[PDB]
Amino acid sequence: ELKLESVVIVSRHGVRAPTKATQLMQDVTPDAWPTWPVKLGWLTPRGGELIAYLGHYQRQRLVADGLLAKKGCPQSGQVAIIADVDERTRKTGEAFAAGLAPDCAITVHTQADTSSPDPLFNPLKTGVCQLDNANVTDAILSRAGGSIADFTGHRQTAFRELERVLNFPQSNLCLKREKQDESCSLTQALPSELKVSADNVSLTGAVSLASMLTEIFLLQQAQGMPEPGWGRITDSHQWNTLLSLHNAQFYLLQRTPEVARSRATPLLDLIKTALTPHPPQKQAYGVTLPTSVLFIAGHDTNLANLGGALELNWTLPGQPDNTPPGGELVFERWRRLSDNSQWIQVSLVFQTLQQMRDKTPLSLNTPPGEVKLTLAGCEERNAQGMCSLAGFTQIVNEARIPACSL
Ligand SMILES: [Mg+2]
Ligand SMILES: [Mg+2]
Ligand code: NI
Repeated sequence: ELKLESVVIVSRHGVRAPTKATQLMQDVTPDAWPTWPVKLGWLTPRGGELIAYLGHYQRQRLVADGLLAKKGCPQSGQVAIIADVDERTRKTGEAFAAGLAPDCAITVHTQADTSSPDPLFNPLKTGVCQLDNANVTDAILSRAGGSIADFTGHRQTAFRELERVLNFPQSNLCLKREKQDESCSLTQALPSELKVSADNVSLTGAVSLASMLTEIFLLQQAQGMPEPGWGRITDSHQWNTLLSLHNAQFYLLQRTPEVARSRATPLLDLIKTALTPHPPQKQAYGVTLPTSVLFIAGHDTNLANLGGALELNWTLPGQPDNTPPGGELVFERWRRLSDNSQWIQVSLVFQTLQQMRDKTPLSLNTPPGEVKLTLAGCEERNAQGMCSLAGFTQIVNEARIPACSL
């Protein structure tokens, strides 16, 4: 028997409109990209509704776990929400509060200035710290198989799948090539290189374009749009093949520990603060920690960074995107009653693509997907695979980068 004492949820924001619409995306397909109901990068109403489903589900299961009351609003900081400054993250926090505790108006805290980046969600972005250029380069290239040419060489079945969905042979980038005595290939038409600077890593060309476009197809599906990918994505094998290109870029750029440890350090500190038993104390964002429930509205990069830094690996059954809209990395502190010891469990909770496509209300009898994770570095584990509080504490202390803390 274990008793749930605390939960921290790091969530990607919900479904949002594509953040840019470029000439290159026009040039790789003869077809017209469907337009979205909100501004570039904003949360869609359906995106908010899907988040509220997770909030409602989390209320049900946390009531069943005895952590929140069945009726009424949580009292005095029992639930806290922090969100990145972006509209889509702020609105994700509002949607989660609306599902978790409807009509309770739980405050969605942000940093003071909502017009500039919050270093909690990436300390490299405000120059708190810097990447190690040489070491990051070598690390990403090794994980790519030794070169980006080697990386794309194995993924060419998936690139051909993307070309079919695009009808790439009939695109402007194809047809305006000269001459035509040569076949059309995304990877060869758009050579891909790794670019590393003190504040960012990125991939150029086909690799980054493919990661973006396959995510757009998935967002079209989750948004309920009539025919994602111009109706040329027709079974789950095709979805899994397409999104493998997106997961592969995040594996290189955001999971690689030489990037992830730095980029995740502020979130590691906040998470460890929320999970550690201590007298309640007002801290960052004016939130009092520890408390019962902390929900943090961030981004796919944050999920990937935390997984890379903590050595948490996952694939999501029925959800082709490893870092899907509204995907939740769920940290829990459990007290084992046999000796009143403290234990940390980590999970990935997510809506399957069909649960998004169908706008399926979630509940105890229709739950989201959930993957139980293990901290690979943990040396002190209980019968349920949880890491001891002290073991988890050492892992975070070893994984974090002190220069990157706030
Ligand atoms: Mg339970
Ligand atoms: Mg406040
Ligand atoms: Ni993703």
